[PDB]
Amino acid sequence: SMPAFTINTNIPQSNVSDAFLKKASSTVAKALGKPESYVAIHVNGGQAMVFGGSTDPCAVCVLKSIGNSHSEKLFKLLADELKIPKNRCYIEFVNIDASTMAFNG
Amino acid sequence: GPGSMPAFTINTNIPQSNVSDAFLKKASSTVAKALGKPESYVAIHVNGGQAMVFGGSTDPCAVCVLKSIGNNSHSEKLFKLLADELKIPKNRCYIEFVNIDASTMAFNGST
Amino acid sequence: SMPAFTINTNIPQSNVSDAFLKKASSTVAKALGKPESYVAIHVNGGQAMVFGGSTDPCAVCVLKSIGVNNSHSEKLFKLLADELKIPKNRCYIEFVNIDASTMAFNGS
Ligand code: NA
Repeated sequence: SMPAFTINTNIPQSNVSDAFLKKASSTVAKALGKPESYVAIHVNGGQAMVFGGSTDPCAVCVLKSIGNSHSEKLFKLLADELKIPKNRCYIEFVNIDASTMAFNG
Repeated sequence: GPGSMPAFTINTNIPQSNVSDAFLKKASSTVAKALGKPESYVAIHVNGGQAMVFGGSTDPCAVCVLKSIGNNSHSEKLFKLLADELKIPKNRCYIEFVNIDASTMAFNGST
Repeated sequence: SMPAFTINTNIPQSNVSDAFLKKASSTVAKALGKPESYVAIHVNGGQAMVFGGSTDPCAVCVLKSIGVNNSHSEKLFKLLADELKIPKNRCYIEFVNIDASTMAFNGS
């Protein structure tokens, strides 16, 4: 399984550097406590988006995993690297197939 | 900090240059009114210029998701938005309404 | 309902041919055993992506259906690798079955 961080933004894609991509990969790997070899990052820039009624710069993101500290770091990463006001960075953390944990004595 | 935002995503093979500022404004308003929510809580994402096949054809189409955390008139209002503003035939528009984490409603007799 | 195969890739969309799209449509229709008229293919190319720490060509995909996958998975991987020229070790596919947790039967 590969945790995946998807960023949808109306920032022009030319403002998304490879340096930012690697920094995001490392941040996500450290946040989830998983090896970077299993992490996928997907930045979809230059999108036509409305966020709260405004088309001003924004980011709508999902961190998807199967089954805290670095999460606020993900917010700062978006705001500082993409130059998006923090109140227009939105992230949904999605844990798929993670409803049940079972223990035997 | 914490808080959910309903989001309408449109995936389409029409060029993104055909996605106007007016259309975005209208889509935000239409979704907000369909959901009965203020526009400040709604997110719109039009992902155009995609390479798509819809029922075996590459003709203009739209595959969409209205996602909420925690719908018939709404569906026709959205289909009208797509067909009238983006000029995608309704028969090549597909919309899924996804309600996340909404399986269980709890009541106490006190309530 | 319409099953949907979504491919997110950093290869440019100019390398995503109509032949590839039609072949992917057919492959999905046969794998899921559903008519091609209900199948959707969506390739989101030219994306800025990192896969396992590298920005080399890669593909992250989801085959979503509402309401077996080992044999068809290899067909989809071969399709990605041969047609889009993405190394198989940098193709990742999630098969997602929505609203399919429970099947109920009466003995009749
Ligand atoms: Na926070």
